[PDB]
Amino acid sequence: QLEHLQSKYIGTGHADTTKWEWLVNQHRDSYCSYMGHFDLLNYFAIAENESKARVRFNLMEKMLQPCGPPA
Amino acid sequence: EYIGEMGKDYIYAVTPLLEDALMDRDLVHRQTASAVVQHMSLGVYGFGCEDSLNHLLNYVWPNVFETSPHVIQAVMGALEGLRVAIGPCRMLQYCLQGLFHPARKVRDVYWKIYNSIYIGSQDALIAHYPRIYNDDKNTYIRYELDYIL
Amino acid sequence: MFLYNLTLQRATGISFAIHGNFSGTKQQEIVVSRGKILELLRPDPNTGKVHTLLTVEVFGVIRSLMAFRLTGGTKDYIVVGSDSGRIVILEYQPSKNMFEKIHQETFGKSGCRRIVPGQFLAVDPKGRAVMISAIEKQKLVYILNRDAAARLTISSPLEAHKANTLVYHVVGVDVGFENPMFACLEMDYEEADNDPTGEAAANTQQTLTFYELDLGLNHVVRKYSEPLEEHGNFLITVPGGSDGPSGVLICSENYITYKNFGDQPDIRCPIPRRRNDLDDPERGMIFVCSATHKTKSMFFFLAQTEQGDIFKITLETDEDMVTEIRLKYFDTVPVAAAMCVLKTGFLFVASEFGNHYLYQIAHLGDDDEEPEFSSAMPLTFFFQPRPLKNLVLVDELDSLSPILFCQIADLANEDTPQLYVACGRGPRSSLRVLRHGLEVSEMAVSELPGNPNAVWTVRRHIEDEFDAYIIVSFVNATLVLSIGETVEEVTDSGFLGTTPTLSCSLLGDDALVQVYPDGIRHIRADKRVNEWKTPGKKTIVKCAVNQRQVVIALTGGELVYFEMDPSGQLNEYTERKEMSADVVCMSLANVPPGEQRSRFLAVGLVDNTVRIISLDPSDCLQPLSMQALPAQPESLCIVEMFLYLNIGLQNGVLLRTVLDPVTGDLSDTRTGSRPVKLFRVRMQGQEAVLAMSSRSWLSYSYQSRFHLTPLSYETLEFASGFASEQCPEGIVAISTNTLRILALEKLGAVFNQVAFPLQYTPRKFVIHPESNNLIIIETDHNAYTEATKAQRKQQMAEEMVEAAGELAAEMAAAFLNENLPESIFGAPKAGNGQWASVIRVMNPIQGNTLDLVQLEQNEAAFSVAVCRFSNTGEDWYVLVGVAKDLILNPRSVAGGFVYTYKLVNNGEKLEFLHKTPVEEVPAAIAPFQGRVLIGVGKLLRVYDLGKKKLLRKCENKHIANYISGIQTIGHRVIVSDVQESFIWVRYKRNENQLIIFADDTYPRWVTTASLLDYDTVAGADKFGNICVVRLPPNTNDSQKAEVIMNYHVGETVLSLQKTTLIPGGSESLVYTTLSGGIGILVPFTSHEDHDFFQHVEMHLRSEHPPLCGRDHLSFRSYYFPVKNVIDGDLCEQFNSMEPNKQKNVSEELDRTPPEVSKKLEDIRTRYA
Amino acid sequence: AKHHPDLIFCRKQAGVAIGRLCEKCDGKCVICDSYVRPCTLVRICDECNYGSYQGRCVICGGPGVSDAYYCKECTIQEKDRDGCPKIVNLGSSKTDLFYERKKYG
RNA sequence: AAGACGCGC
RNA sequence: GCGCAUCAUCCCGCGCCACCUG
Ligand SMILES: [Zn+2]
Ligand SMILES: [Zn+2]
Ligand SMILES: [Zn+2]
Repeated sequence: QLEHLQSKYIGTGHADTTKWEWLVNQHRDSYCSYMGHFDLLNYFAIAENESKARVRFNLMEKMLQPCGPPA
Repeated sequence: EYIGEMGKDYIYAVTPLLEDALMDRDLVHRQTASAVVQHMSLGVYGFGCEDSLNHLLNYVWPNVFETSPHVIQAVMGALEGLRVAIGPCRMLQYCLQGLFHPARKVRDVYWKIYNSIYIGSQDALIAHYPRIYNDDKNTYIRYELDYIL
Repeated sequence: MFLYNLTLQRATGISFAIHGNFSGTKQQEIVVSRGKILELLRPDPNTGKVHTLLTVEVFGVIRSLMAFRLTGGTKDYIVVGSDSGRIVILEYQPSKNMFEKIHQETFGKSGCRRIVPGQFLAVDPKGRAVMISAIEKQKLVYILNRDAAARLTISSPLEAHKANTLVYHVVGVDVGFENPMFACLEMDYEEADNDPTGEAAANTQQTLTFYELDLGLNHVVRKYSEPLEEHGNFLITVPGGSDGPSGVLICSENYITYKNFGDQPDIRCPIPRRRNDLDDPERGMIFVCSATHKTKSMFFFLAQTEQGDIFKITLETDEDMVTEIRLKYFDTVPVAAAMCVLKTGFLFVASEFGNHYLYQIAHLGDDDEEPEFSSAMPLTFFFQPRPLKNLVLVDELDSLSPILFCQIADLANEDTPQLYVACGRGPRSSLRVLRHGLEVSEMAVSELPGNPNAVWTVRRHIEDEFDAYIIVSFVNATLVLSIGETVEEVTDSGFLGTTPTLSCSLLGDDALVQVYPDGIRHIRADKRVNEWKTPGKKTIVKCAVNQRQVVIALTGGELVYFEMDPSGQLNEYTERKEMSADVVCMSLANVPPGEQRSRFLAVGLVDNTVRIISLDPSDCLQPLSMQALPAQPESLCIVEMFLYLNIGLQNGVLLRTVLDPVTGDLSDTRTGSRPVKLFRVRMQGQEAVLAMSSRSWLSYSYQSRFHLTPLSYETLEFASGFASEQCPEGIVAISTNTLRILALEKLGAVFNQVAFPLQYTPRKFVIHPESNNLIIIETDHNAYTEATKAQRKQQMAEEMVEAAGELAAEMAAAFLNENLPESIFGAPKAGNGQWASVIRVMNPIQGNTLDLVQLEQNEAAFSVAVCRFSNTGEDWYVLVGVAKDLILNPRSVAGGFVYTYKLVNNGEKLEFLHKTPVEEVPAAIAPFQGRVLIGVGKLLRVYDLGKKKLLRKCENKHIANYISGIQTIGHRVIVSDVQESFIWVRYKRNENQLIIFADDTYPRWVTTASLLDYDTVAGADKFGNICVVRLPPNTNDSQKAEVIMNYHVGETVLSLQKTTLIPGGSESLVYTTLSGGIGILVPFTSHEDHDFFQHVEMHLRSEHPPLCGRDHLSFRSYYFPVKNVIDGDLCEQFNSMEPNKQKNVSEELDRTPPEVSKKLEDIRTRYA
Repeated sequence: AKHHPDLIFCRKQAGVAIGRLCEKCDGKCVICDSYVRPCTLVRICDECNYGSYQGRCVICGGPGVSDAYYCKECTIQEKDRDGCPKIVNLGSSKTDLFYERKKYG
C-alpha cells in the first residue's frame, strides 16, 4: 500500500487522465527544462536576434495555458 | 547482488537459465528470474551491457499482467532496474504502446508503469517524448525544437 | 573502441557574476560562474589588468550564485544552486588556493525538475538566512548562524509550499535587524485551466507575495497579496535600515514601479526611448540586468535596457515616504547578462556575447548638461544617445563563446594546421584564426650585416633596471653596443678583443668576463684584471658563468676551478679534472640565498655521457654519477618551480629530470633534430627555460603544471632578455641576418587568435580547393537590410519635413549626416518575419574582403557549397539556399529559392546566372558524382545543371520529418533527420533511384554529423550528447544500426571533425561546443593503459566527489548511459588534491605519484 | 518494512539529525533490509526525533546503538532523496506477539 | 507456537 | 476440509510514552 509517493507528486497522470492534461504537463516540463539548461537557452537566444531575458520572459508567459483552452 | 560490477562477464552464462525460468510455468520461477534480472541490472549499471539486458527485458515484459502482489513487486523491481540501466527511452517506448488502450486493466497497469518511470529520471523524458500532431483547436507541437542554425 | 576525453580549451562564456571580499582582505574579488566551471578572478587597481587565480570544474549545471557574510565578519561565503537536489556553501582558502566545502544539505531529487528547488535563490541582506525556491509548488528557507566555535551552522528547512502557483523571481528585502523578509512574484493558475472559454489569459494579474520569517515561532506565513497592473520581470533590493528606506523596485514593460509594505503609495516612471527610433513602435522595452552601489553617503542603482542603454536610477525620498524616482542616461554598453559595480571606481561588464570589458568610472555625471527625467513630470520621454563619456575602457577579456561553425585546415605556408572558428552574434560577429603558439611582438628592426652568433647583456649593477653593456658579437667580427634611451655605439668598453666573444656575464657588481680562444681576459672598472694565456697551443671550448663560480673547459677535459673569495681575487684549487673526452656544454646552479656556494653541478662530454661535479672542497672536481645519453649533449639548464633540470642533446629532446644526483624521471619530447641551446627568459617575474630548433619552443610552469608552447615566428638562432620601464617583459630574439625584439604582453597560453569583423552572424562557410578562399554566408532574424534601412530613414525624414514644425525643421540634414555605429551602439532592427542575407568572400590571410552579394529583405541564407559538374568544364559553381517568408513560432513557409554563381577569375567575384523556385526551404547542399543533393522538406531530390534552371532527376518521399544535413561518401549517402538519428540511403545509378536500407532506433535531435569510416558515423545532439553509430557488417543493400558509444559533454555541440592537430601526431576527434570550449577524443593504444586509466577514474570518483555534490556517473549518464568513454577531467584534477589522498590511492593502485603524473601527461603531450 | 506492507513511513521533510539503529537492526538497510555496501547516512525528520523519541531504532523502535546507513543499490536507485524513512506504525505482528506472550507468560 | 500473500483437487 | 507454495518474514521468555496520591 505504498501509493503515498505516487499521489504526493505533481505532473503525473492516472487512470482516466485525458490527452490535454498529459500534453500541457509535457509542455510545462519542457519549458522548465529549457529554463534550467543554459546551453539550450543560449541556442534559442542565438537562433533569434533576441536576449536571454526576453526569451525566458516569453517562456514564462507561455506557461499560463499551453495547448489552447481546455475542452 | 554480492559481486556487483565484477559479474558482467558471467551474464552470458545465465541467459538460457533466465529464459527458461521466465517461461509461463511457475510463479515462483518468474519471481526469482525477476529478482536475478534486477540484481544483475543494478550490478552492471554504467558499463555498457545493454545487449543482453534488452533481450532479458524482451521476456520479462510479458509478466506485468499478474495478480499476485509478490510477483507484481518483483516485476516492478526488475523493470525499475532495467530502466535505470538501459535508460528511460526504451521504457517510454514500451509503455507508449497501450497508454490509451480501449480496455481498463491494461490502461491501469500501463499508467502505473509510466508513473513509476516518470517519477525517476524525469529530465531525459523530454528528449524521449515522441511527436504528437496538433488538432484544429489545440497546439500539440513544440515548435521551439525545430529551430535550425 | 574506447576513447579518452580531454579538454584543450575551457568554457569562456559567463552566465552569472558576483563580487565581494572572498579572501578576507580589503581587496575586492569577482566570482563568476561558467556553464559548468566555477573560477575566481580579480582585477589589479594599479594597472587595470585581470588575472585568474583559481579555476575548478563542478561537473554540474549552475542555476544560481551569490555571496553573503555574517554580521560583524570579514569574509564572504559562496552559495551555489546546482541541478542536484542539494545546496552547498563554499569557502575560499587563500593558503590552499582551493574552495573548501563547509556544508551540504539534500532536499530532493537531482536534475532540472519543475518542482525541485534550485532555480531561484535568495539571501537576507543582513546575512542571517537563505531562501531557495523552485519554479512551482516548492519553497524552502534555511537559517544561517554561527556557533561558539566560529563555524557556520545550518538549521532544518522550513515548509513554504503553495499548491498550483508560479513564481517569477525571488529576492530578499532589507528589514534593518528585524525578522528577515522575502518577496516573490507569486501568481496562481488554478482557474486558468478550469475555464473552457479561453479567458485564462485575460483577467489574470500577477501578485507581489511577501513572506515573513518568525524566529520565535520558527515558521513562515504569507503576509500580503497585491495584484499588479501589468506583468513584471524582476525585483530590486533597496538598501533599508538606517541607510535608506526599505522597498522593492518592479521592472515591467516600459514602466518601473516602486512598492513597499504599509502605507507606501505606488510610484511609476516610463522608460525613456531614443530619438527617432528605427525599431517598431509596437515593440515593448524591458530590463535585462541591474547593479547597485551601497555607498555610505548616497546609494544609486544602475540598470541596462534591451538595446544596452545604461540608466542611473536615483531614488528621492523623504524620511519615511518616497517622493519621486529620477532616471538619467549614463552611457551605452553591449548587452550584458550580469553587471557588477566594483569599489575604487571600477566597473566590470560581463557581456552576454563576445569579449568582456572592464570600464573605469571617472565622472559620476551628477546633473550634467543632459537633462534628467523624473516621475513628477506629467506624461513619453526621449533622450539622445552619446558616445562613451563617463566610462573609460581600460582592459578587456577575449572571448569566443558563441561559436557556430569551426573548420581546421592548413591554408598558410607553414606546415601546421590552423583552427578557423566562426563566432559572434549580430554586428559583433567576427572570424578568429586560432593558432597554437605564443604571442609575438614587433617594435624594433635592425638589419646588421655579418653572422651574429649570440648577444650578451651585462648590467653595470647587480640588479640594474636598465641594461648597461650589450655584447653584439659576430662570428667573424666584434662589436659592442649600449642603450641610454638613445641607441648609439659605446666607446669606453675597453675590450680590445678581435676574436669572437665566447660569453659575457655579470661576475660581480660590474665585473664582466671575456673569453677568447687564445687566453683569458678580465673586465672591471678598477685596475684588477686576471689576464691569463692558454697553456701551450690548446684551445678553450666553453666557460662557466655564475655569481661566484667560474670553470673553464679546454681540450682534453682539463677543467680549472675558480672560486671568488670575498676579497675579490680568483684562486685555483689544487685538484684538476682530467679525462679522455672534451667538454662542449655545461650549466651551473644559482647561488643559495644563505650559502656562499652550492653543490649541484652538471658538465657534459662528447662521448654521449653526462656527469655531476661536487663543488665541496672535500671532493672537488670529482665524478659523482655515470649517466650515459643517447646522443651528444648540447645544453643544460635548471628551472625553478621545487627545482627541476632540463637536459638538451644533439637531437631535439628536453628531459625534465627531477633534482637528484642520479637521473630520475625521463620525459623528453621533440623540439628537425636541430641542436638546442637552453637560456633563461622572463615570464611574470619568474624563471623559465627556452629551447631553440627549426621551430623555437618555450616551457613554463604555472601552478604545478608544465606547458610546452612554441613561438609563432620564423627560425631563430639566438635569443635574450630585455628589461625596461615601459616593457619589463622583453625578449631579444635575433634571427638570420636581422635583429628582432619580442615581448609577452598577454598570457597567450593556447590558441592565439586574430579578430576579423563581420556584418551579420555566420552560419556556414566553405573553402575553395585551389583558390584557398572562404565563402561565408550570414543571416539574421528580424533584421533590416541596407536598402530597407535607407528607405525607412528617408521616409522618416520626409515625414518630419511634412510635419512643418515652426519650415524650421532643418534637423533632417544633421540626422541623415550622422549614423550611429552598429558595433558600439547596437543595430536598430525590428519586425516579426524580417530576415537578411549577405554572401561574402574573404581572403584567409588578411582581413580584406573580395566580393559582397546582398539579397532581398525577406530572403534568408541557410546552406552554401562549391562544386563542379560533368556537363560543364572545370568552373566552380556556388549554390546558396534561400528561404522565402519564413515564420518561426508558427510553422508556415511560402516557398524557397536556390541561387547559382560562376565564380570566375580564381574565386574573386560572383556573377548571377539563374534561380530555381523550390516549394519548401532548402536544408543542405550535398554535391557528389557530378550532381548535387537538395534537401526539400521531407523529400529528397537530385538536381543537375541545365540551361536556365536545375533539372529534377530523382525523388524520395519516404522521409518523415525535415532534413537538417546531408553527408556523402563513396556510393552511399546519409540523411540526418531533425528527430530521427540517421537515415542511410544508397543511390542506384543504373536504376536512377534512391533506396533506404538502414536506419537507427533511438531518436535524437542531431545537429552536426561527422562520419569516421565507410560504415561508422559520429553525430552530436542538441541537448549536448555525443554518440557513435556503427553499421553491422552483415548489412545488405528492415536492417537497424546499433550504437556503440554514448557520452554527455554538458553543452551543445555544433562542430565535429576527425583530423590531426600536432604534426607528427595521431588522428583525433576534435569537437567544438556552443559554449566556447574545444575538446578532443583520444583512443587507447594498449589494454594496460586503458585498465590503469579506468581504475584511476573509478578511484577518483569513489574518493574525490565533485564540489557541488553531483554524481559523476549520473552526470555523464544524463540522457543516455555512458558507453566506452573514460573521462579525463578527474584524471587531470588528480594533480590538484592534497598529497595525503593522492599518495594513499597511489599505494592502493600499487604505483607512485610521479610516474602516475608522467603517464597522465604522456597522453596530453602525444595527442596534443 | 519490505516484508510487512502494513508498516508505513512518515515521509516528511528531512532534518539535520541522524537516525540510530539497535543491535538487532545493526546492519539492515532502512528500505530493502540488506547488509551490502553501506555508503550514505540516514537523516531523520524533526517530528520523528523529539524528546523521548531521540536515540530510538528506526525500524523496530529499540534503543539506538549504531548509526543508520543507506546501501549502494538504494543510493543508485535515487531512493534516498525522499522523506523521512521512519516507521510510524507499530506493526500488526508485534501486537499479536506481545499479546500471546503476555497470555503465555 | 505467528504477520501477511496466492494455488487447485 | 485436503495437499501446497512465497516474503535472509516472526521465533526472545519482562519495558519502561508525564504523571497517582495524601
Ligand atoms: Zn532495531
Ligand atoms: Zn519522520
Ligand atoms: Zn537498500
